[PDB]
Amino acid sequence: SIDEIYKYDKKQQQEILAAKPWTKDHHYFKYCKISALALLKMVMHARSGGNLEVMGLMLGKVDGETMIIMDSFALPVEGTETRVNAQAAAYEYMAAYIENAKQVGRLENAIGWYHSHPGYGCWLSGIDVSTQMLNQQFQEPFVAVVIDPTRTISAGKVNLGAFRTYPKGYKPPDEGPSEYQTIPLNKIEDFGVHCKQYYALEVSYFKSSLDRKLLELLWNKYWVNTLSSSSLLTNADYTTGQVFDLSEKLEQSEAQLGRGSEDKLAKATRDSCKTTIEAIHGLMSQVIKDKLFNQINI
Amino acid sequence: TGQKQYNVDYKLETYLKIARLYLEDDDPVQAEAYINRASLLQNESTNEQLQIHYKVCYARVLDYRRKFIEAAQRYNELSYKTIVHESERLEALKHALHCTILASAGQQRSRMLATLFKDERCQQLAAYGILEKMYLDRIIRGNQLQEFAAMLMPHQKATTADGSSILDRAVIEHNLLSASKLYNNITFEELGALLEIPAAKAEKIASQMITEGRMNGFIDQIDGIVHFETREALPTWDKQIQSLCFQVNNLLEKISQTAPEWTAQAMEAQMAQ
Amino acid sequence: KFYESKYASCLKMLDEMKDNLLLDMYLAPHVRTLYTQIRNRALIQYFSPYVSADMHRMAAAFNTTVAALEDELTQLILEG
Amino acid sequence: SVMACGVTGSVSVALHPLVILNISDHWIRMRSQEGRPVQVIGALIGKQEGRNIEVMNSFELLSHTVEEKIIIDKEYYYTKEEQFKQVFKELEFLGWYTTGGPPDPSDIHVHKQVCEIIESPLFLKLNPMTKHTDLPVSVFESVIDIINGEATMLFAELTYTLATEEAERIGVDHVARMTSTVAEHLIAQHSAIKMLHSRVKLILEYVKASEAGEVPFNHEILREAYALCHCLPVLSTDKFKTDFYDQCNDVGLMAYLGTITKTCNTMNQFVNKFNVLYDRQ
Amino acid sequence: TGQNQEQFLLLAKSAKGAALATLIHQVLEAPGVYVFGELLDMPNVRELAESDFASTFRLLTVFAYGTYADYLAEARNLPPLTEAQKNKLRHLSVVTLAAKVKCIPYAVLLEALALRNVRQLEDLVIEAVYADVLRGSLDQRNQRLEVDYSIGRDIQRQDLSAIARTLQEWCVGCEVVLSGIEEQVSRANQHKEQQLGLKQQIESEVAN
Amino acid sequence: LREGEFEKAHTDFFEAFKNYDESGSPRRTTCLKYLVLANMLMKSGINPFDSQEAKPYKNDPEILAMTNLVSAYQNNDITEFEKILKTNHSNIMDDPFIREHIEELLRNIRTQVLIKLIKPYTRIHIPFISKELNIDVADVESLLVQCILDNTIHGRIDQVNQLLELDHQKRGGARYTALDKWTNQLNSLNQAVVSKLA
Ligand SMILES: [Zn+2]
Repeated sequence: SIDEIYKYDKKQQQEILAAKPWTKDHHYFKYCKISALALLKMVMHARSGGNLEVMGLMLGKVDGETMIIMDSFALPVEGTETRVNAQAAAYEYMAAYIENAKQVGRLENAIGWYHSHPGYGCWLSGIDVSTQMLNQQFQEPFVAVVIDPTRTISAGKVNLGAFRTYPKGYKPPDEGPSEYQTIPLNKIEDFGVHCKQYYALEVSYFKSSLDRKLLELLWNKYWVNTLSSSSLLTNADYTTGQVFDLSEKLEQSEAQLGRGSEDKLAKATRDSCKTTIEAIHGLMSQVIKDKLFNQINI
Repeated sequence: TGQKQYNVDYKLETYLKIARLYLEDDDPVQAEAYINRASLLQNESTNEQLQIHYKVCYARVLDYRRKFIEAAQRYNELSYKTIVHESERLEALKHALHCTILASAGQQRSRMLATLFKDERCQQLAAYGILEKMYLDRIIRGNQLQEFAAMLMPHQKATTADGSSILDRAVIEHNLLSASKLYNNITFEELGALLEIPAAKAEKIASQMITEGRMNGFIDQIDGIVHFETREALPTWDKQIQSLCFQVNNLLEKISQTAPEWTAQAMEAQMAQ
Repeated sequence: KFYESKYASCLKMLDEMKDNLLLDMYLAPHVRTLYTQIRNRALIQYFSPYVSADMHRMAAAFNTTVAALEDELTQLILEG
Repeated sequence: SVMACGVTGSVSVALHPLVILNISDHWIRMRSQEGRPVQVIGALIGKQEGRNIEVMNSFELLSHTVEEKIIIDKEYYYTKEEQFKQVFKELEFLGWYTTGGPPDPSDIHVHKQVCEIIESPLFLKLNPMTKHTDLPVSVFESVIDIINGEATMLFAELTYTLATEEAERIGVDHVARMTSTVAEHLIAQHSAIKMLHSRVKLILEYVKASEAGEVPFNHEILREAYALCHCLPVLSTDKFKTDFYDQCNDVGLMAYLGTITKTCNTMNQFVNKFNVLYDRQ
Repeated sequence: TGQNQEQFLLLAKSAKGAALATLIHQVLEAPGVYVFGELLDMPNVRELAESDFASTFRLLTVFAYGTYADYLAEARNLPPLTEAQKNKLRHLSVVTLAAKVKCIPYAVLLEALALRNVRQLEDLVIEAVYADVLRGSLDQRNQRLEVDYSIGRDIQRQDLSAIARTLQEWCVGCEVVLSGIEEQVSRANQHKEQQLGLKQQIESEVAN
Repeated sequence: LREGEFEKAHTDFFEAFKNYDESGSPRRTTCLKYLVLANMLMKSGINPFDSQEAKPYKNDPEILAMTNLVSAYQNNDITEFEKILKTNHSNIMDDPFIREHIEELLRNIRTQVLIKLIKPYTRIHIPFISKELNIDVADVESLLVQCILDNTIHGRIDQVNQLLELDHQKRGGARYTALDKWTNQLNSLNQAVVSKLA
């Protein structure tokens, strides 16, 4: 049953919240299921922030070792990424929004917070770790979602991560696959300092039976939008920002060869490769459009 | 303030009478103050006729106060009341239309122009031509404005600074914005000629609208040309591709609607390949 | 006069001071550098707000001849 | 079938798929709660630039039924408006949505209540129990007409297009797909081109059927096919050629610098190994 | 056109010689009616061809297929037209020019429509955009008309094949692009796997 | 005011006016005139009789000229400012402390009116500005020179054709600067990579 996940069982949630199985294991929560609606809303909000970090709250529930995100909403806050617990400034707003949401049938409560990292990957900074540690101390169960709208667009693939912090003093296990991401130099130090203070959940997505039907029928007209993308100029500032960072990365890799870490040039080469590959893909779509609509004549 | 507790309708009738009297005295500010007291009672009343009387008076106050969009909305709502005689529902619609044309440019005015344009009854009004042309962002001729100005009440012909009326200026600004949708760029001599105004006035008003942020563009004073928000280059190419493919979808839908037999017969050939 | 862009009167007063400042003990061995540095800066400050400037008005504003201004400017473009 | 059924009007509507998903989710959630299909109602927000309407987001609305009639809670809407204005400052109320078949008297009654909030609201209807092959989303404008001397409100259907937001397209594509760098990137284009090729082939076959005979001749459809033919090629101007080649040279130069970086790394690997095997450091 | 088609077809099936001859002068002097395909294909109007009202049928042929210059060349034979009909025919001539090329210079428009000054031409293009016949924008500086969209006028039963000749030219175009991707994608895999395989050989030599 | 510190003069004249309000006239009205002068010279206070003690004193017939002048300076109108200066001649020009800064204040209005005038243009005639601001052509060019040098006006002057070519031409220059630094670093890097072998 595709729509089974949409059923809200209040008593079952109260039973789980009274049981608190997460207190028995700091790696209790392993999976993160996100609704197509919440993904779209978070990506739409993240993109709307442009090159500035934005944040919001996520509404959902828990099911065994799985955290479920059903919906999300933007918070009118300043200082995302600079202020510890910046979300706190929207407390009043959050209380009213949720109250009003309950009036229209949004039964799911706060399950987490999402914020954007425009052009610098999905991970938790020092400020993010302090914020998530506060949330896990006072608002458990809670999860932190990070989205890179810029990389989503440039790669043509959703760039999202779901994370949970470890309590102060607690040491992680051997596990930590760590899927490689290019981290800019102005962020890499902070990344390295706090990278072992949290873990990444396994993310998956879902949609309803009606969403499935509607998206096939949407495609019957949405195909036009795939042949009129214009991705090269939409987020042009990202590639320029990455190149600006790449140049300083190459300056450091040159300094490594100068006199005397573990091969910075290869990392910088993989970064320049990724950025260029994305640019060429943009040109591929542009040339495809030129071949289809311009090279026809009378 | 008294010991007597007067009924809602007595208070409403008295406030309406006061408001009506202040309007007769050409004191719309005082009329509005008392019509505002009446507004707090009108919903508690069960006297339909009295509620219609305040609504008419309320709209008239707003009209005389130059709160044209608000007046237009109230007059328009009156035009839908089935208990009001058809002739009066039209007088109300005519008042709504005139107020909407005279209203300050913006989304509320444009939404009201849309509401009125969708109303078939507006075709019985002499100003329909103007409505249609305003709604459709068309250039309005001097002659058409002359006839419309003749359709107005004296208070509605208010004049700013140089003896020029709000309407005269609103029509020029509407025409400039409408011309901005036809051209990428135009000379002041030509723009003046198309708008039936001197070239210096076309430049001055265009310059004002650009500075005020009501029109996007830039002026070249040496070449004597105004350049309108082009939005050209590659995004235009993408939008033209969209128009072409949307034309494709509309054509397929029309083929399937008019002749579904051949649509299915040729549809099976796609699966056969 | 340097801040008010009145370079004619500025250089006039500066050249009026020149011979008198040339007699100073510690100031004299720098009188060539300072004056050249000032003049050059003035030339830059004069041309800073222009896209197209008349060389006759510039020569008249800097108390020099058009050809001498042309040579000075050529040197100013080559390095300055 | 009491509605307008005549001339087209007004606004050119651009719909964002987030709105469709919002409505679908609203209907799925209420159906899940009640264990039966429920008619859901909500607000449509976005941008209005003259006669161009862009429907960008939506939110659920509170309503009650008095006897048999649906009443929208206006106080709830104004509270919600004060909230959405804090995070979507550039957006405005454009109209409302509901679920079901073709428009009915209840929709007109509610539409009049929405008309008490905004002057010319749009009406969007989504059919979650569709029997047909086309997207079950319809948009309407309200027209006030005279039928048998009675001035009444009716709905007139508007044509609409889908939004062009890159991040939204990728999100929608990723959602719709739900499973080499080149192989997975040009698949969405390959399917889009295949869809276009199908439409082009169907129109071409209609043209040949009409010209050859047997199939009924139509002045109007073939006239539009002629008008479609004359739209190609799209953008043949010298300014577009300069811009297209500007784009191509920018990506080209960037690709050249990227290949230089990779060759710089390959040269570094080779020299690092050569200094060990063929040389003694 | 759409309403006017049914409104005048109802009169077309219930009209005779002279009434049809005057109806032609009524359909051509009516706003919104720019297509006459259904009216010209009528047997009632076919009877007027090579009859007492032949010039009116020739005028309808010019309005449905020809241009303003074709009317000027045969003005001595064709019936006289008012300013509104002359304008309409000019709008249709701009549509033919727009069907040929996207960017029309003012000189070609002034010559084809027989106009003297720029504003007259600009006002006619405005009248075209206003009557939903054309879509586009005018460029004063470069003295050029940029056409975004132009409607269909000519039916052309004999020349209909040309439409298919371009449609197939587009189809083949798609068929190339599609195959191109199919090949390129295949190559992108053909390289990848090969490289992986080669790497697996290099990595197998590390043990030696 | 003699030195140039207008904010400290404004605070000094405000507290002095408070003390003169506690004691009495005739220095109270003159101190209020110097307070309005400091409010205008500060660029811009524009709210003297909206503060505290100055609220009921705005109706005074002696200092009414300063209320008219501060409102004219608030809306940035040269014609009105010069009209009030011509109507209330003796009330303003007799005092040397206001007469000394009246030209600086006049130029401060002219600067803002010019800024409001240049915004919609890309190329603007100098004679046009001369006739619009009502100021000599040479003084227009001198004002534009000073204004561009202080970065208040974004543009340049074409002295030959007698026009102001305003800064508008802005495109994606951010990419080319990043590609420029990427090129420089790749040059130095490839030199350093080749330097490894011998
Ligand atoms: Zn962060």
